[PDB]
Amino acid sequence: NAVEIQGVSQRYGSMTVLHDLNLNLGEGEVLGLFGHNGAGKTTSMKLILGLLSPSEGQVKVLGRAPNDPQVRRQLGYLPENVTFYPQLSGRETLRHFARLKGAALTQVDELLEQVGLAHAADRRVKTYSKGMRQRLGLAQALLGEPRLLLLDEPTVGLDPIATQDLYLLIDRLRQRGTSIILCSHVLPGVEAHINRAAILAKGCLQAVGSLSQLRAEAGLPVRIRASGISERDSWLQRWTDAGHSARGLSESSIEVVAVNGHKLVLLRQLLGEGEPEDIEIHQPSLEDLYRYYMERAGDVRAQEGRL
Amino acid sequence: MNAVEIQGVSQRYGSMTVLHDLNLNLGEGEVLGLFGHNGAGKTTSMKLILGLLSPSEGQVKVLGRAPNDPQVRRQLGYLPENVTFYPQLSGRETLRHFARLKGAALTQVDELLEQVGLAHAADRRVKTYSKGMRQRLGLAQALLGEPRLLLLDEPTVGLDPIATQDLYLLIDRLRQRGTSIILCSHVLPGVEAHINRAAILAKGCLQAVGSLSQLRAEAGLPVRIRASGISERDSWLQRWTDAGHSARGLSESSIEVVAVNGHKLVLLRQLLGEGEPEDIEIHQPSLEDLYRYYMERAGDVRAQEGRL
Amino acid sequence: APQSITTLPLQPDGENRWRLPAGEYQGQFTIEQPMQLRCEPGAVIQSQGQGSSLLISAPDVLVEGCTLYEWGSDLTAMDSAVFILPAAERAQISNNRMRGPGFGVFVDGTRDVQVIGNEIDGDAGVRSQDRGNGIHLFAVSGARVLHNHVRNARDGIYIDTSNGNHLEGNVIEDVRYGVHYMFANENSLIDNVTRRTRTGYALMQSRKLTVTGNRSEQDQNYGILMNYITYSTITGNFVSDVQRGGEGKALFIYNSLFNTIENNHFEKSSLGIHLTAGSEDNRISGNAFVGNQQQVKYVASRTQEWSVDGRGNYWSDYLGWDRNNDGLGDIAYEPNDNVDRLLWLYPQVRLLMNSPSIEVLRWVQRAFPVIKSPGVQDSHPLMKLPTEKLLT
Amino acid sequence: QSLEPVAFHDSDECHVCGMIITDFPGPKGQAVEKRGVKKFCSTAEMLGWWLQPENRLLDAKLYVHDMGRSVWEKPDDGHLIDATSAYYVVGTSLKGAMGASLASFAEEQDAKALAGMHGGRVLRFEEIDQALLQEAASMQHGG
Amino acid sequence: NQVWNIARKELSDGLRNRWLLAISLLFAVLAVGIAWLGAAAIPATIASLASLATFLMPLIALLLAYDAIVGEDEGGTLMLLLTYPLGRGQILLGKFVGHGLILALAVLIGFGCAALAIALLVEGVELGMLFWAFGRFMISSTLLGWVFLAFAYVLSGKVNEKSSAAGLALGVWFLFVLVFDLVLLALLVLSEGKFNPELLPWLLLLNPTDIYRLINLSLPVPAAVLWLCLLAWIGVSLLLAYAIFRRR
Amino acid sequence: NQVWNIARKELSDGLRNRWLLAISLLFAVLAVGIAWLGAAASSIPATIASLASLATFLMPLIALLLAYDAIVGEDEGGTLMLLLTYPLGRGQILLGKFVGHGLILALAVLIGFGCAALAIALLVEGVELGMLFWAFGRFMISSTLLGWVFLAFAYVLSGKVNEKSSAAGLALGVWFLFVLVFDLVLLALLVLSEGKFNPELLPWLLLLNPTDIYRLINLSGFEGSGSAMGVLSLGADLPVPAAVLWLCLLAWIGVSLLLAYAIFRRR
Ligand SMILES: [Cu+2]
Ligand SMILES: [Mg+2]
Ligand SMILES: [Zn+2]
Repeated sequence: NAVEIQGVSQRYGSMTVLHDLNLNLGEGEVLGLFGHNGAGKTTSMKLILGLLSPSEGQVKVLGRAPNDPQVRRQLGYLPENVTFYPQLSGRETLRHFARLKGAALTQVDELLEQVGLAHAADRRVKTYSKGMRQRLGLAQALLGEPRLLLLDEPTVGLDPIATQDLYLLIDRLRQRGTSIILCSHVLPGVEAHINRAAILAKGCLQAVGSLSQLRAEAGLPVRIRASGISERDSWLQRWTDAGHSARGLSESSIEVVAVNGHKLVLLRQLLGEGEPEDIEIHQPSLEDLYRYYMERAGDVRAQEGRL
Repeated sequence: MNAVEIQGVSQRYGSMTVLHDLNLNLGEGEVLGLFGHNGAGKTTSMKLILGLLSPSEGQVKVLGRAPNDPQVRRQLGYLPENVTFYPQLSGRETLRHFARLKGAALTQVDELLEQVGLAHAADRRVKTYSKGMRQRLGLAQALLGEPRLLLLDEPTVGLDPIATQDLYLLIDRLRQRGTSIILCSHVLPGVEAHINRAAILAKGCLQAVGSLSQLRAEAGLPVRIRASGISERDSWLQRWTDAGHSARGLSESSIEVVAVNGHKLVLLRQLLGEGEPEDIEIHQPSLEDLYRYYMERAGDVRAQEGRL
Repeated sequence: APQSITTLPLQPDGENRWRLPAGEYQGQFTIEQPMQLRCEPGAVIQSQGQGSSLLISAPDVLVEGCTLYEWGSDLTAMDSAVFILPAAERAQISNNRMRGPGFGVFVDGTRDVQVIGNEIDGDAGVRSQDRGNGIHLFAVSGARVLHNHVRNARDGIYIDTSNGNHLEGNVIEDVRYGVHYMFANENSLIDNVTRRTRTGYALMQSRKLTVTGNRSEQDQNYGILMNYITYSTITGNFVSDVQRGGEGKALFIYNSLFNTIENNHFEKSSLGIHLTAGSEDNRISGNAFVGNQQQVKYVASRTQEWSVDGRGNYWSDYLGWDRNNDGLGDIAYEPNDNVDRLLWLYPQVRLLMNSPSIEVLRWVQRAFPVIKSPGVQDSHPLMKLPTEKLLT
Repeated sequence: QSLEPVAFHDSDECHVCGMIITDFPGPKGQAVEKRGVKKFCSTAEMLGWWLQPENRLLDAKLYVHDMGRSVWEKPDDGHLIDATSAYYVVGTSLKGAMGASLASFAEEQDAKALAGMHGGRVLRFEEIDQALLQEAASMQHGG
Repeated sequence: NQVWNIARKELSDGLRNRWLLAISLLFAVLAVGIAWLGAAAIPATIASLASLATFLMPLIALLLAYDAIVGEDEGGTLMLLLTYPLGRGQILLGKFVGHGLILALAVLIGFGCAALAIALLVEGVELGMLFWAFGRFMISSTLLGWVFLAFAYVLSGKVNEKSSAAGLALGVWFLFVLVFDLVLLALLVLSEGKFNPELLPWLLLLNPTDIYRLINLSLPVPAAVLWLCLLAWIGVSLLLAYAIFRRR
Repeated sequence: NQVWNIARKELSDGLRNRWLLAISLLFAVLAVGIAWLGAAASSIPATIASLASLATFLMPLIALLLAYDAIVGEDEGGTLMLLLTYPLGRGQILLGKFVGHGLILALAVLIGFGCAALAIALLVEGVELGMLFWAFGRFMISSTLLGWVFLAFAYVLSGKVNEKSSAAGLALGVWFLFVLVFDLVLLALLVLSEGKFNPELLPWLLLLNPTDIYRLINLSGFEGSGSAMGVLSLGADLPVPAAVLWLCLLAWIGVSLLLAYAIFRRR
């Protein structure tokens, strides 16, 4: 139990911008915090880092207080956008953070080669791209064996080979036993790497659990499309007999929204008559699950192209 | 009729050719994705479509004309990445400034401020705007007039996940009307549900163009079939290994099969024949995995176990 | 050239005192006997335009109330109105009206002559090079010239090598020089008033003399010009509005070594005081430099203290304070910058005089005193006007 | 234009004392400036003007009279030598216009004639300074 | 015409600049505070006002337009504006009209309150000369500001970062206000018998702050050449700025 | 210690500021140029009052160029919120920046008045080297303290604002008010009242300006003339000794740094 948030309802200005979130996090899970209308996403983020005081509730990070110096050497925080110090170099920025966090100075030379920055080491940070600063910002987060990462959108401004390799670097640290929090807004793509999502909206933590549980606690249609063939006399009707609307949008894009309660007989309908080519069972993704829980609290569905 | 006909251009700066033998044909309603990594080819092609550069060894035919005609640029939206507007100006006055420049009617300003959802933060300064609020403003100038081509270079950076999905709902509403647009992004999941045909390009050249069904067919990539309790985990791990397919031995009551998806029509029938398919997920090789393949195809040796 | 006995004088008293009646006369006239002659106001002794009209060779002559008109103009033969010989000692020329193009009162070699209360209107058309002197005095010891009215002559009251004599209360109008002094050791002049003159007071090579209480109203280009005066005393003079025509200097001190310059009033001229480099280390304290566009012109780098006994001068542009309530100011006053002498040393800087860089250089001197050339400062300047009586 | 010593007129005022120049005996210096010629009533008044610091840097030719080739009461314009290469005598009893009497010569022997004839000392142009002009005028018109 | 449609932006964006409105307010108090302490205590006070407006009207012009080109490249709108139906000339000339009328208004609050403080605190100023000596003053103060506006477009188009644009705009303001005349004065004191005196009036034409003062002090040159040499400082440097802006 | 580990950054970040190294060489080439002009005029109480006037214009300038973006330049740069999740306090990342920028002013003025002394001992012959070292030892340990005053002023106006473009407006306002406006308001109060407003309160207004207390410390042994002082002529009427004038310079640090910590504590 790495992050033990219990009963916290943070109020400031008598506004109550957070209310009653009970967020226990295990020692190896990859939690995700996603916020829209609610300001809870940032306040709870702060609350774990120890730079905010929990009014009416207790925050226990790593079994201890969140602002203790003994746990702050074991934390790692990647903020949103950090243009660090434009006149310093790459090594001198990381040697500065190595002296503060108490890490050994031999880790700096093996983190500027672990992250792809040894070619751009000893070069000034004003001559860095946005992707190179996110690479450097991750490099101070892995400094001195952190048992709890806390990444606030680590994959912005980053080329797609490094983003896929970042989550492989994240997946090495899950096996090492370090709990990671991925606070993001780029929800398609992060759902393959998190273990448990935590969608919080209007302060109240709406839903928590794994991706298999969030699809179980929310009846959502699976978007099965069957290329090979769309064509129309029996493929419009052989699925609508039990209430599955075989709606298509192209030459063969019949996205039959099912109910996830008849997956044996519909695929036996699919493979028993008519030959298919490539079925794409598109499960309700983290984008679709997010808009269910958001709409279930306060949100009303926007119009056809109106946001 | 084609919006962008890049016909064999070759853009060079000095001795280096920063964009070599690019050959595109964007259709009348297609959503194309310019993805680039090592190369500045993505950036140079973006400039060539606009009137910013000139083809040193070819020609571009934007909307059947030269790319620098004023009749072309009145029907050409372009949202650039990381734009930050005039911060002492207001949100309504910025669009009223940009509507006068594009020749759009001033009665379209209050529609597009309402259309992108900026009515509450209109008549406020741009300095007190968020990152996603400026992306809504930068999108709103791209929809000015009746555009026939949009170059949305990274439209959903710093945007809310409702507004990200709402933006693509405005895209598929737009491409039904007939305005063929171009996505330029780096977050490859998210565009993959709406990209009509990818245009993955390497350092110099153009690696692959065609639909997502054509990239998965050309690049032989294995399907990621994951299951949970069909019949039994241990009784089904043996079958694909004798049939020559990888069955991954997960923790308990879950069958992960990495099959070669050419024979998977009848191979999934036996999976149906011994258990229920009630919780399976066959995953196609995604646009993230396809783009990683084309980097491997030309240069770009893969990083280690976990490195980058 | 007839004589005064050839006229018709009716004697009022038989002590050589005569009275000329009203009626015109003609020609030059000569006094050879000690006659205390008076005249009626209609005694128009009009000469024909040649010769000295009233030549005097006898001692103790009280010429009074005559009215002379239109004498000669040969200045080489000294065509005067009243010529007074060296043998005509202690002559009194009292309350007379003169109008003619030559010398008004030419005396030479005389002693204790008294030229009192006359009104001498000189000329109008001659180019102020042949008008003749108003009151010419040529090496006289003892003279007493008082309360005259000289108008439109050449160089006013000329004084040549005359030692001890007073010039008290006479009004001098529309001349080139007001009072001219040449080698007049131990002279004195009090309370004279000068109007519209091309130099108000010429002080040339005359030592040991007292210049006190004199006024110079609206003169041209030189208020008081002093050349080579030593051990003199300049106390209480009022010099006002010296316009250009020189650029206008209320006091021009040229090669004057030792002299006391106190209680003066230099008002509304273009230059308040011009101090040349040769005239240094003299007691200049207690004056009033009000309204001048530039107070001191001193083109040197030698320091020059301008306050004897701890009392300095009142300056109109003195932006200072006085904490302990005495009459003196607390901070010293430098009238000249370093950039105020670059304009004088190099006249091409006049094109650059309105530049901000020049205005920077005025501020850099007030902040960094190493670049301050040693100028014409005065410790303890005055706070109020000391010449409260000279404005009347 | 600096090559020409201009002649004197009767209507020529001094630059300093402002009075009429040709009413006086003695040599009369003048200064050609090439923007406007200014003249002086005596040579001691010219040398008093020359030693002022506005005119130390001023490029102007100085011309005085040659009293070795002229009568002392009425000097002709005529021969007018350069004042830098002259031989001024000082301390004589001669009556100049304003300052001390500085009779200018050009041959140093005629300057040596008048020095012994009155009790004076010949001296060159560079030896003239303002400590000497005020000293010599005090010995002439003092006591 | 889109040279005015982009000028209305620069009016609305320039008038909300807090850095500009602080200096333009400070210009208007000091133009009153010089006129208050220069008449009661008119060509004598218009010369002290000319030294004030030589300090601040280059400073007002460089505060407006040091980030005109490079401030839009960092803001990302410069790449956006070139894809509109707009030439590179119309962006520069439209910024020059928009920033030009700002300091054409900054002399109307600067000297509009200074000439009001002269026409109502002298009582006998002979105002027929006032509306011609200030009419020559307000016109010539805009043209001085329009030179340094065109100087600011030269340094904006050359640099690539906003931080070095302010480092060059400070360098242009130091060189053209108070280094060019100090190195004129310095040469004269060091060399006075070699430097030509006549040459220096002609050498005053290489400095638009110096030509600004010469048409407020009325001399070997006439008046009409100085107006056509001040306008030549606008027309060359705007043509120089357009040649630099076409090479981005 | 953590206060030194964050001082070692600012010592290595301020020395790469190209705007510092220009105007700290400007302080070196002017303190030689003033001392060279003070050597050719051989006077001494004018070359002390001119060097102290040079450090009145520049030691507030180097201090405000360093530290105007010390807190708000890290807050909007994102690296301040990261730094509080390190084992630090808010009191260590302020006192550490004060030590790091303070050693730059201790080195920027040891270069300036150090090379100014070598242009006196090697230029004007026969100066008292005991009196030269003592006067320039008093110049070094009192112009550093003036620099540390405006360093601590800059932490007040960096913690108060929330945008770095507005921090440069306040830092220019503090440099204009304390250096060349407060000496002129006191001048205009003395000119317009002709020194009769208050003959005893007015010398105590010099203590409300640390640039004026700085001029009063170095001009103790060299009174000399009065126009070299100007509005420092009230300093003869201040009854405080020289030791209190040191303590009022240290009190300008300690109140305006404790204010800088109390502002930063409620950031
Ligand atoms: Cu005379
Ligand atoms: Mg006093
Ligand atoms: Zn003369």
